[PDB]
Amino acid sequence: LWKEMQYNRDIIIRFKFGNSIVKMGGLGYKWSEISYKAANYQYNYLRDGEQVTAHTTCSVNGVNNFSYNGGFLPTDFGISRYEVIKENSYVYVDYWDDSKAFRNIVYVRSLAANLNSVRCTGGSYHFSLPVGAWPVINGGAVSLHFAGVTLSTQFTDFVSLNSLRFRFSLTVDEPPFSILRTRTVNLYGLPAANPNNGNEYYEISGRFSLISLVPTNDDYQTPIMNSVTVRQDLERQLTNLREEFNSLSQEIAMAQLIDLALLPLDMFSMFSGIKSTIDLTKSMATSVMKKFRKSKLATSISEMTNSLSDAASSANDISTQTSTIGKKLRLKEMITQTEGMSFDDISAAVLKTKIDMSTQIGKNTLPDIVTEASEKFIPKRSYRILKDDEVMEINTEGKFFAYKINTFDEVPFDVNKFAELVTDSPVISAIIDFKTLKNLNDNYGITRTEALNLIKSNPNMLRNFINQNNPIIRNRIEQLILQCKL
Amino acid sequence: ASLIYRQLLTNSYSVDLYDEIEQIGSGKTQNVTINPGPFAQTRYAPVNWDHGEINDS
Repeated sequence: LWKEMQYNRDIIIRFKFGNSIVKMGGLGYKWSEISYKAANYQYNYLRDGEQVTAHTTCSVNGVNNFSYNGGFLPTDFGISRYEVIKENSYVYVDYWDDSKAFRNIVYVRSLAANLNSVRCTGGSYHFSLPVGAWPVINGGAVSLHFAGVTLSTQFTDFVSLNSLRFRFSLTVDEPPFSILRTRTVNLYGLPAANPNNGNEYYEISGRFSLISLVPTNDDYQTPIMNSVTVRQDLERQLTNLREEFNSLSQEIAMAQLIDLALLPLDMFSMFSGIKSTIDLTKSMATSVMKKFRKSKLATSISEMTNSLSDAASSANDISTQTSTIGKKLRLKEMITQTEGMSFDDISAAVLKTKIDMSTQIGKNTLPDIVTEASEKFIPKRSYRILKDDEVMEINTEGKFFAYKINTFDEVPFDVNKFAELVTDSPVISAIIDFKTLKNLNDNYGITRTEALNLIKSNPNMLRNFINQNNPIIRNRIEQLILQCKL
Repeated sequence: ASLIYRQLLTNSYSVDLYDEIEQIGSGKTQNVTINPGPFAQTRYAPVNWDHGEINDS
Protein backbone atom coordinates (compact mmCIF):
# COMPACT_ATOMS: atom_id res chain seq x y z
CA LEU A 1 0.00 0.00 0.00
CA TRP A 2 3.11 2.21 0.25
CA LYS A 3 5.63 1.78 -2.55
CA GLU A 4 9.36 2.46 -2.50
CA MET A 5 10.65 4.75 -5.25
CA GLN A 6 14.36 5.43 -5.72
CA TYR A 7 15.29 8.99 -6.72
CA ASN A 8 19.09 9.20 -6.85
CA ARG A 9 20.58 12.19 -8.64
CA ASP A 10 23.98 13.73 -9.32
CA ILE A 11 23.91 17.36 -8.19
CA ILE A 12 26.21 20.38 -8.08
CA ILE A 13 25.79 22.50 -4.95
CA ARG A 14 26.82 26.15 -5.22
CA PHE A 15 26.85 28.34 -2.12
CA LYS A 16 28.51 31.38 -0.57
CA PHE A 17 29.02 32.50 3.00
CA GLY A 18 27.18 35.48 4.47
CA ASN A 19 29.04 38.30 6.21
CA SER A 20 27.55 40.78 8.69
CA ILE A 21 29.47 43.72 10.16
CA VAL A 22 28.54 46.22 12.88
CA LYS A 23 30.61 49.37 13.37
CA MET A 24 31.56 50.84 16.74
CA GLY A 25 31.50 54.59 17.26
CA GLY A 26 34.25 57.18 17.52
CA LEU A 27 36.13 58.38 14.46
CA GLY A 28 36.05 55.01 12.67
CA TYR A 29 38.91 52.85 13.91
CA LYS A 30 37.23 50.10 15.97
CA TRP A 31 34.73 47.38 15.10
CA SER A 32 32.12 45.60 17.21
CA GLU A 33 31.33 42.25 15.58
CA ILE A 34 32.42 40.44 12.41
CA SER A 35 30.38 37.26 12.10
CA TYR A 36 29.04 34.71 9.65
CA LYS A 37 25.40 35.00 8.60
CA ALA A 38 22.91 32.87 6.69
CA ALA A 39 23.35 33.36 2.94
CA ASN A 40 21.01 32.42 0.09
CA TYR A 41 21.96 31.74 -3.51
CA GLN A 42 20.22 30.94 -6.81
CA TYR A 43 21.61 29.22 -9.88
CA ASN A 44 20.87 26.94 -12.82
CA TYR A 45 22.83 24.03 -14.24
CA LEU A 46 22.59 21.39 -16.95
CA ARG A 47 22.32 17.77 -15.85
CA ASP A 48 20.76 14.73 -17.54
CA GLY A 49 19.80 16.89 -20.54
CA GLU A 50 17.58 19.45 -18.78
CA GLN A 51 18.41 22.73 -17.06
CA VAL A 52 17.55 22.37 -13.37
CA THR A 53 17.15 25.47 -11.22
CA ALA A 54 18.61 25.25 -7.71
CA HIS A 55 18.34 27.30 -4.53
CA THR A 56 20.90 26.95 -1.73
CA THR A 57 21.29 28.40 1.76
CA CYS A 58 24.53 28.29 3.75
CA SER A 59 24.81 28.68 7.52
CA VAL A 60 27.55 28.20 10.11
CA ASN A 61 27.61 26.81 13.65
CA GLY A 62 30.24 26.22 16.33
CA VAL A 63 32.02 29.46 15.48
CA ASN A 64 34.90 30.74 17.60
CA ASN A 65 35.10 34.36 18.79
CA PHE A 66 38.65 35.60 18.70
CA SER A 67 39.19 39.20 19.68
CA TYR A 68 41.59 42.08 19.36
CA ASN A 69 41.31 45.51 20.96
CA GLY A 70 44.08 48.09 20.94
CA GLY A 71 42.79 49.71 24.13
CA PHE A 72 40.34 52.29 25.32
CA LEU A 73 42.06 55.04 23.32
CA PRO A 74 39.64 56.59 20.81
CA THR A 75 41.70 55.79 17.68
CA ASP A 76 43.60 52.57 18.44
CA PHE A 77 42.82 49.69 16.13
CA GLY A 78 40.84 46.65 17.15
CA ILE A 79 37.93 44.26 16.62
CA SER A 80 36.00 43.50 19.78
CA ARG A 81 34.86 39.99 18.85
CA TYR A 82 35.88 38.79 15.40
CA GLU A 83 35.00 35.22 14.66
CA VAL A 84 36.59 32.29 12.86
CA ILE A 85 35.72 28.70 11.98
CA LYS A 86 38.07 25.86 12.93
CA GLU A 87 37.83 22.18 13.96
CA ASN A 88 34.63 22.45 16.00
CA SER A 89 32.59 24.57 13.59
CA TYR A 90 30.21 22.99 11.09
CA VAL A 91 28.59 24.45 7.98
CA TYR A 92 25.14 23.46 6.73
CA VAL A 93 24.12 23.92 3.09
CA ASP A 94 20.38 23.49 2.60
CA TYR A 95 19.85 22.52 -1.04
CA TRP A 96 16.74 22.65 -3.22
CA ASP A 97 16.03 22.28 -6.91
CA ASP A 98 13.02 22.21 -9.20
CA SER A 99 13.58 18.59 -10.27
CA LYS A 100 10.91 15.95 -9.73
CA ALA A 101 12.78 14.31 -6.85
CA PHE A 102 12.29 17.19 -4.43
CA ARG A 103 8.52 17.13 -4.90
CA ASN A 104 8.56 13.55 -3.54
CA ILE A 105 10.69 14.35 -0.48
CA VAL A 106 7.92 14.30 2.15
CA TYR A 107 8.12 10.63 3.15
CA VAL A 108 11.52 8.96 2.82
CA ARG A 109 12.73 5.44 3.63
CA SER A 110 16.43 6.23 3.28
CA LEU A 111 18.62 9.15 2.25
CA ALA A 112 22.40 9.49 1.99
CA ALA A 113 24.90 11.26 -0.23
CA ASN A 114 28.47 11.19 -1.52
CA LEU A 115 29.95 14.66 -2.10
CA ASN A 116 33.50 15.66 -2.99
CA SER A 117 35.35 17.86 -0.51
CA VAL A 118 36.35 21.45 -1.29
CA ARG A 119 38.90 24.01 -0.10
CA CYS A 120 37.52 27.37 1.03
CA THR A 121 40.06 30.18 1.39
CA GLY A 122 39.69 33.60 2.94
CA GLY A 123 39.88 36.81 0.97
CA SER A 124 41.55 40.15 1.62
CA TYR A 125 39.77 42.66 3.85
CA HIS A 126 41.11 46.21 4.12
CA PHE A 127 39.75 47.48 7.43
CA SER A 128 38.43 51.00 6.87
CA LEU A 129 41.09 53.05 8.62
CA PRO A 130 40.65 56.78 7.91
CA VAL A 131 44.34 57.66 7.87
CA GLY A 132 47.74 56.01 7.91
CA ALA A 133 49.07 52.58 7.09
CA TRP A 134 46.36 50.27 5.80
CA PRO A 135 45.79 47.16 7.95
CA VAL A 136 45.44 43.96 5.96
CA ILE A 137 43.44 40.85 6.82
CA ASN A 138 44.47 37.96 4.60
CA GLY A 139 44.90 34.23 4.53
CA GLY A 140 43.15 31.51 6.45
CA ALA A 141 41.51 28.46 4.92
CA VAL A 142 39.44 25.41 5.75
CA SER A 143 38.24 22.36 3.85
CA LEU A 144 34.63 21.24 3.74
CA HIS A 145 34.25 17.46 3.97
CA PHE A 146 30.75 16.03 3.74
CA ALA A 147 29.28 14.17 6.72
CA GLY A 148 25.60 13.21 6.63
CA VAL A 149 22.45 14.42 4.85
CA THR A 150 19.19 15.24 6.61
CA LEU A 151 15.84 16.83 5.89
CA SER A 152 15.36 20.57 6.33
CA THR A 153 13.36 23.52 5.03
CA GLN A 154 14.15 26.99 3.73
CA PHE A 155 11.76 29.58 5.19
CA THR A 156 11.87 31.42 1.89
CA ASP A 157 9.76 34.55 1.46
CA PHE A 158 7.16 33.20 -0.95
CA VAL A 159 6.82 29.66 0.52
CA SER A 160 8.55 27.14 2.80
CA LEU A 161 10.70 24.92 0.56
CA ASN A 162 11.22 21.41 1.89
CA SER A 163 14.84 20.63 1.17
CA LEU A 164 17.93 18.56 1.86
CA ARG A 165 20.50 19.76 4.40
CA PHE A 166 24.14 18.77 3.92
CA ARG A 167 26.23 18.94 7.11
CA PHE A 168 29.84 19.44 6.06
CA SER A 169 32.63 19.05 8.58
CA LEU A 170 35.69 21.32 8.53
CA THR A 171 39.46 21.00 8.35
CA VAL A 172 41.84 23.92 8.87
CA ASP A 173 44.33 24.31 6.02
CA GLU A 174 47.80 25.61 5.21
CA PRO A 175 47.61 29.42 4.74
CA PRO A 176 48.21 30.93 8.20
CA PHE A 177 45.54 33.53 8.75
CA SER A 178 47.07 36.78 9.90
CA ILE A 179 46.17 40.33 10.74
CA LEU A 180 49.06 41.82 8.83
CA ARG A 181 50.30 45.25 9.87
CA THR A 182 49.03 44.17 13.30
CA ARG A 183 49.71 41.82 16.23
CA THR A 184 48.19 38.55 15.00
CA VAL A 185 50.24 36.23 12.76
CA ASN A 186 50.40 32.48 12.20
CA LEU A 187 46.89 31.70 13.21
CA TYR A 188 45.06 29.01 11.24
CA GLY A 189 41.40 29.00 10.29
CA LEU A 190 38.93 30.83 8.07
CA PRO A 191 37.81 34.19 9.52
CA ALA A 192 34.50 35.89 8.80
CA ALA A 193 36.07 38.89 7.04
CA ASN A 194 35.94 37.69 3.41
CA PRO A 195 35.19 33.95 3.48
CA ASN A 196 34.42 33.85 -0.26
CA ASN A 197 37.69 35.38 -1.57
CA GLY A 198 35.56 37.19 -4.14
CA ASN A 199 34.57 33.90 -5.76
CA GLU A 200 31.09 33.99 -7.25
CA TYR A 201 30.32 30.65 -5.59
CA TYR A 202 31.97 27.82 -3.73
CA GLU A 203 31.16 24.57 -5.52
CA ILE A 204 30.52 20.97 -4.46
CA SER A 205 29.58 18.00 -6.63
CA GLY A 206 28.15 14.67 -5.64
CA ARG A 207 25.42 12.07 -5.86
CA PHE A 208 22.57 11.79 -3.36
CA SER A 209 20.19 8.84 -3.06
CA LEU A 210 16.64 8.84 -1.76
CA ILE A 211 13.89 6.24 -1.34
CA SER A 212 10.49 7.93 -1.18
CA LEU A 213 7.22 6.29 -0.11
CA VAL A 214 4.67 7.70 -2.55
CA PRO A 215 1.27 6.16 -1.65
CA THR A 216 -0.53 3.51 -3.66
CA ASN A 217 -3.98 1.90 -3.46
CA ASP A 218 -3.49 -0.10 -6.68
CA ASP A 219 -0.46 -1.71 -8.29
CA TYR A 220 -0.53 -0.19 -11.77
CA GLN A 221 -1.07 3.43 -10.73
CA THR A 222 1.85 5.10 -8.91
CA PRO A 223 1.91 8.88 -8.37
CA ILE A 224 4.33 11.70 -9.04
CA MET A 225 4.71 14.96 -7.14
CA ASN A 226 3.81 13.81 -3.64
CA SER A 227 1.29 16.45 -2.51
CA VAL A 228 -0.19 14.97 0.67
CA THR A 229 2.05 17.26 2.75
CA VAL A 230 1.40 17.66 6.48
CA ARG A 231 -1.01 20.48 5.52
CA GLN A 232 -2.86 17.77 3.56
CA ASP A 233 -2.36 15.16 6.32
CA LEU A 234 -4.21 15.21 9.63
CA GLU A 235 -4.64 13.17 12.80
CA ARG A 236 -6.34 9.86 12.12
CA GLN A 237 -9.12 9.57 14.66
CA LEU A 238 -8.48 7.59 17.84
CA THR A 239 -11.69 5.58 17.55
CA ASN A 240 -11.01 5.15 13.83
CA LEU A 241 -7.70 3.33 14.21
CA ARG A 242 -9.12 1.52 17.25
CA GLU A 243 -11.77 0.11 14.92
CA GLU A 244 -9.12 -0.67 12.31
CA PHE A 245 -7.02 -2.64 14.80
CA ASN A 246 -10.08 -4.47 16.09
CA SER A 247 -11.00 -5.36 12.50
CA LEU A 248 -7.48 -6.66 11.88
CA SER A 249 -8.22 -9.62 14.17
CA GLN A 250 -10.40 -11.04 11.37
CA GLU A 251 -7.36 -12.87 10.07
CA ILE A 252 -5.17 -13.99 13.02
CA ALA A 253 -4.44 -17.73 13.16
CA MET A 254 -4.62 -20.24 16.02
CA ALA A 255 -1.38 -22.23 16.32
CA GLN A 256 0.93 -19.81 14.51
CA LEU A 257 0.08 -17.14 17.07
CA ILE A 258 1.18 -19.42 19.92
CA ASP A 259 4.32 -20.26 17.95
CA LEU A 260 5.12 -16.55 17.73
CA ALA A 261 4.17 -15.98 21.37
CA LEU A 262 6.82 -18.53 22.37
CA LEU A 263 9.65 -16.22 21.22
CA PRO A 264 11.65 -13.77 23.33
CA LEU A 265 10.52 -10.46 21.83
CA ASP A 266 12.86 -7.55 22.57
CA MET A 267 13.17 -3.96 21.39
CA PHE A 268 15.08 -4.90 18.25
CA SER A 269 13.01 -7.99 17.47
CA MET A 270 9.69 -6.15 17.54
CA PHE A 271 10.31 -2.60 16.39
CA SER A 272 12.62 -3.59 13.55
CA GLY A 273 11.04 -4.45 10.22
CA ILE A 274 8.39 -1.71 10.31
CA LYS A 275 7.72 -0.13 6.92
CA SER A 276 8.22 3.37 8.30
CA THR A 277 9.75 6.67 7.27
CA ILE A 278 13.20 7.88 8.27
CA ASP A 279 11.87 10.40 10.81
CA LEU A 280 10.03 7.62 12.66
CA THR A 281 12.53 4.79 12.29
CA LYS A 282 14.94 7.16 14.03
CA SER A 283 13.06 7.16 17.37
CA MET A 284 10.17 4.74 17.31
CA ALA A 285 11.39 2.78 20.34
CA THR A 286 11.87 5.83 22.54
CA SER A 287 8.54 7.21 21.33
CA VAL A 288 6.84 4.01 22.45
CA MET A 289 8.59 4.06 25.82
CA LYS A 290 7.69 7.69 26.51
CA LYS A 291 3.96 6.98 26.41
CA PHE A 292 4.36 3.52 27.94
CA ARG A 293 5.72 5.13 31.10
CA LYS A 294 2.57 7.12 31.87
CA SER A 295 0.07 4.35 31.13
CA LYS A 296 -2.38 3.35 33.85
CA LEU A 297 -0.71 -0.05 34.12
CA ALA A 298 2.78 1.44 34.47
CA THR A 299 1.76 3.98 37.10
CA SER A 300 0.01 1.07 38.83
CA ILE A 301 3.37 -0.74 38.94
CA SER A 302 4.89 2.42 40.40
CA GLU A 303 2.10 2.76 42.95
CA MET A 304 2.47 -0.88 44.00
CA THR A 305 6.19 -0.57 44.66
CA ASN A 306 5.88 2.83 46.35
CA SER A 307 3.00 1.63 48.54
CA LEU A 308 5.03 -1.38 49.61
CA SER A 309 8.00 0.87 50.40
CA ASP A 310 5.83 3.24 52.45
CA ALA A 311 4.33 0.25 54.26
CA ALA A 312 7.89 -0.86 55.07
CA SER A 313 8.04 2.03 57.57
CA SER A 314 4.36 2.77 58.25
CA ALA A 315 4.64 0.29 61.15
CA ASN A 316 -19.81 -11.29 48.24
CA ASP A 317 -17.17 -10.58 50.88
CA ILE A 318 -14.44 -12.79 49.40
CA SER A 319 -14.83 -11.34 45.90
CA THR A 320 -13.32 -7.97 46.80
CA GLN A 321 -10.12 -9.37 48.32
CA THR A 322 -9.77 -11.82 45.44
CA SER A 323 -10.20 -9.04 42.88
CA THR A 324 -7.65 -6.77 44.55
CA ILE A 325 -5.04 -9.52 44.72
CA GLY A 326 -5.95 -10.36 41.12
CA LYS A 327 -4.98 -6.87 40.01
CA LYS A 328 -1.84 -7.23 42.11
CA LEU A 329 -1.11 -10.55 40.39
CA ARG A 330 -1.51 -8.90 36.99
CA LEU A 331 1.03 -6.28 38.02
CA LYS A 332 3.40 -9.00 39.23
CA GLU A 333 2.96 -10.88 35.95
CA MET A 334 3.96 -7.83 33.96
CA ILE A 335 7.01 -6.96 36.05
CA THR A 336 8.48 -10.44 36.62
CA GLN A 337 9.37 -13.34 34.33
CA THR A 338 6.84 -16.12 34.82
CA GLU A 339 7.69 -19.63 33.63
CA GLY A 340 4.16 -20.26 32.32
CA MET A 341 2.49 -19.24 29.09
CA SER A 342 1.97 -15.83 30.63
CA PHE A 343 -1.04 -14.00 29.07
CA ASP A 344 1.10 -10.99 28.22
CA ASP A 345 2.94 -13.35 25.85
CA ILE A 346 -0.29 -13.77 23.89
CA SER A 347 -0.96 -10.03 24.14
CA ALA A 348 2.45 -9.20 22.67
CA ALA A 349 2.02 -11.85 19.97
CA VAL A 350 -1.29 -10.32 18.89
CA LEU A 351 0.30 -6.87 19.06
CA LYS A 352 3.18 -7.86 16.79
CA THR A 353 0.92 -9.64 14.31
CA LYS A 354 -1.23 -6.51 14.20
CA ILE A 355 1.44 -3.82 13.86
CA ASP A 356 3.62 -5.74 11.38
CA MET A 357 0.86 -5.56 8.75
CA SER A 358 0.39 -1.79 9.07
CA THR A 359 2.38 1.24 7.89
CA GLN A 360 3.64 4.55 9.27
CA ILE A 361 2.27 7.35 7.13
CA GLY A 362 3.73 10.48 8.72
CA LYS A 363 2.54 9.84 12.29
CA ASN A 364 4.02 7.27 14.65
CA THR A 365 0.77 6.05 16.30
CA LEU A 366 2.57 3.04 17.80
CA PRO A 367 2.29 5.16 20.90
CA ASP A 368 -1.43 4.92 21.81
CA ILE A 369 -1.42 1.38 20.32
CA VAL A 370 1.38 -0.58 21.99
CA THR A 371 0.82 1.17 25.32
CA GLU A 372 -2.96 0.97 24.97
CA ALA A 373 -2.95 -2.75 24.14
CA SER A 374 -0.58 -3.39 27.04
CA GLU A 375 -3.35 -2.26 29.41
CA LYS A 376 -6.53 -3.28 27.56
CA PHE A 377 -5.69 -6.69 26.07
CA ILE A 378 -7.26 -9.67 27.85
CA PRO A 379 -9.31 -7.62 30.36
CA LYS A 380 -10.44 -10.57 32.51
CA ARG A 381 -7.67 -13.11 33.16
CA SER A 382 -6.94 -15.81 35.72
CA TYR A 383 -4.07 -17.06 37.87
CA ARG A 384 -3.41 -20.10 39.99
CA ILE A 385 -1.16 -21.44 42.73
CA LEU A 386 -0.55 -25.18 43.15
CA LYS A 387 0.23 -26.61 46.58
CA ASP A 388 -0.14 -30.16 47.90
CA ASP A 389 -2.02 -31.04 44.70
CA GLU A 390 -4.79 -28.58 45.63
CA VAL A 391 -4.49 -25.74 43.13
CA MET A 392 -6.26 -22.50 44.03
CA GLU A 393 -7.35 -20.45 41.03
CA ILE A 394 -8.42 -16.81 41.01
CA ASN A 395 -10.07 -14.51 38.47
CA THR A 396 -9.47 -10.78 38.12
CA GLU A 397 -13.27 -10.40 38.13
CA GLY A 398 -13.25 -11.86 41.67
CA LYS A 399 -14.16 -15.52 41.18
CA PHE A 400 -12.26 -18.28 42.95
CA PHE A 401 -11.91 -22.06 42.87
CA ALA A 402 -9.71 -24.65 44.55
CA TYR A 403 -9.46 -28.04 42.87
CA LYS A 404 -7.32 -31.15 42.99
CA ILE A 405 -4.68 -31.93 40.38
CA ASN A 406 -5.20 -35.68 39.97
CA THR A 407 -8.95 -35.16 39.51
CA PHE A 408 -10.52 -31.78 38.74
CA ASP A 409 -13.17 -31.33 41.41
CA GLU A 410 -13.24 -28.18 43.47
CA VAL A 411 -12.87 -27.61 47.21
CA PRO A 412 -13.96 -24.87 49.60
CA PHE A 413 -11.60 -21.94 49.19
CA ASP A 414 -9.22 -20.70 51.92
CA VAL A 415 -8.85 -16.92 51.89
CA ASN A 416 -5.74 -15.67 53.74
CA LYS A 417 -4.15 -19.08 53.05
CA PHE A 418 -4.11 -18.39 49.33
CA ALA A 419 -2.80 -14.91 50.16
CA GLU A 420 0.16 -16.20 52.16
CA LEU A 421 1.37 -18.27 49.20
CA VAL A 422 0.53 -15.87 46.36
CA THR A 423 3.28 -13.56 47.67
CA ASP A 424 6.14 -16.07 47.32
CA SER A 425 5.16 -19.26 45.50
CA PRO A 426 5.36 -18.75 41.72
CA VAL A 427 2.08 -17.70 40.13
CA ILE A 428 0.89 -19.64 37.09
CA SER A 429 -1.11 -17.89 34.39
CA ALA A 430 -4.29 -19.90 33.83
CA ILE A 431 -4.62 -19.64 30.03
CA ILE A 432 -6.36 -23.02 30.31
CA ASP A 433 -8.66 -21.88 33.09
CA PHE A 434 -10.56 -24.17 35.42
CA LYS A 435 -13.80 -24.26 33.42
CA THR A 436 -12.19 -25.26 30.13
CA LEU A 437 -9.89 -27.66 31.97
CA LYS A 438 -12.86 -29.39 33.60
CA ASN A 439 -14.57 -29.65 30.22
CA LEU A 440 -11.42 -31.17 28.75
CA ASN A 441 -10.99 -33.72 31.52
CA ASP A 442 -14.66 -34.70 31.40
CA ASN A 443 -14.88 -35.17 27.63
CA TYR A 444 -11.31 -36.07 26.61
CA GLY A 445 -10.19 -37.91 29.73
CA ILE A 446 -6.58 -36.94 30.35
CA THR A 447 -3.65 -38.36 32.31
CA ARG A 448 -1.72 -37.17 35.35
CA THR A 449 1.25 -35.92 33.32
CA GLU A 450 -0.67 -33.76 30.87
CA ALA A 451 -3.00 -32.66 33.66
CA LEU A 452 -0.03 -31.29 35.59
CA ASN A 453 1.41 -29.76 32.43
CA LEU A 454 -1.81 -27.94 31.51
CA ILE A 455 -2.13 -26.74 35.10
CA LYS A 456 1.42 -25.39 34.86
CA SER A 457 0.63 -23.90 31.42
CA ASN A 458 3.44 -25.85 29.78
CA PRO A 459 3.94 -24.74 26.15
CA ASN A 460 4.79 -28.28 25.11
CA MET A 461 1.50 -29.74 26.32
CA LEU A 462 -0.48 -26.71 25.15
CA ARG A 463 0.84 -27.06 21.62
CA ASN A 464 0.35 -30.83 21.76
CA PHE A 465 -3.33 -30.31 22.53
CA ILE A 466 -3.64 -27.60 19.87
CA ASN A 467 -2.08 -29.86 17.22
CA GLN A 468 -4.34 -32.69 18.33
CA ASN A 469 -7.08 -30.35 17.04
CA ASN A 470 -8.73 -30.58 20.43
CA PRO A 471 -11.96 -28.54 20.13
CA ILE A 472 -11.88 -27.46 23.78
CA ILE A 473 -8.39 -25.97 23.70
CA ARG A 474 -8.89 -24.64 20.17
CA ASN A 475 -12.02 -22.71 21.15
CA ARG A 476 -10.51 -21.52 24.44
CA ILE A 477 -7.41 -20.07 22.79
CA GLU A 478 -9.60 -18.56 20.08
CA GLN A 479 -11.55 -16.62 22.69
CA LEU A 480 -8.21 -15.62 24.26
CA ILE A 481 -7.19 -14.14 20.91
CA LEU A 482 -10.60 -12.48 20.57
CA GLN A 483 -10.54 -10.44 23.77
CA CYS A 484 -7.49 -8.59 22.36
CA LYS A 485 -9.62 -5.69 21.12
CA LEU A 486 -7.97 -2.56 22.59
CA ALA B 1 29.28 -14.14 28.77
CA SER B 2 26.80 -14.71 25.96
CA LEU B 3 24.74 -11.96 27.61
CA ILE B 4 26.78 -9.29 25.82
CA TYR B 5 25.36 -10.28 22.43
CA ARG B 6 21.83 -10.14 23.81
CA GLN B 7 22.48 -6.76 25.41
CA LEU B 8 23.89 -5.32 22.18
CA LEU B 9 20.95 -6.52 20.08
CA THR B 10 18.39 -5.41 22.67
CA ASN B 11 19.95 -1.97 23.22
CA SER B 12 20.57 -1.22 19.52
CA TYR B 13 17.86 1.48 19.77
CA SER B 14 20.39 3.58 21.68
CA VAL B 15 22.32 3.76 18.39
CA ASP B 16 19.54 5.78 16.77
CA LEU B 17 19.20 7.77 19.97
CA TYR B 18 22.93 8.58 19.81
CA ASP B 19 22.60 9.56 16.16
CA GLU B 20 19.96 12.04 17.30
CA ILE B 21 22.31 13.20 20.09
CA GLU B 22 25.13 14.12 17.75
CA GLN B 23 23.10 15.34 14.75
CA ILE B 24 21.10 17.77 16.89
CA GLY B 25 23.96 18.78 19.18
CA SER B 26 25.69 19.94 16.03
CA GLY B 27 22.52 21.87 15.20
CA LYS B 28 22.51 23.54 18.60
CA THR B 29 24.66 26.67 18.74
CA GLN B 30 28.08 26.44 20.39
CA ASN B 31 30.81 29.10 20.63
CA VAL B 32 34.22 28.33 22.10
CA THR B 33 35.36 31.82 23.11
CA ILE B 34 39.11 31.78 22.71
CA ASN B 35 40.39 34.67 24.77
CA PRO B 36 42.90 37.35 24.40
CA GLY B 37 45.48 36.29 26.96
CA PRO B 38 46.29 38.22 30.14
CA PHE B 39 48.86 40.16 28.11
CA ALA B 40 47.09 42.86 26.08
CA GLN B 41 47.75 43.87 22.47
CA THR B 42 48.07 47.36 21.04
CA ARG B 43 49.05 48.77 17.65
CA TYR B 44 51.36 51.77 17.19
CA ALA B 45 48.95 54.52 16.13
CA PRO B 46 47.36 55.88 12.99
CA VAL B 47 50.62 57.20 11.52
CA ASN B 48 50.77 59.20 8.30
CA TRP B 49 53.94 60.39 6.59
CA ASP B 50 54.37 64.00 5.48
CA HIS B 51 57.06 66.54 4.69
CA GLY B 52 58.45 68.18 7.79
CA GLU B 53 58.42 71.81 8.80
CA ILE B 54 59.52 74.23 6.07
CA ASN B 55 61.35 77.46 6.89
CA ASP B 56 59.34 79.95 4.86
CA SER B 57 59.76 83.72 4.76
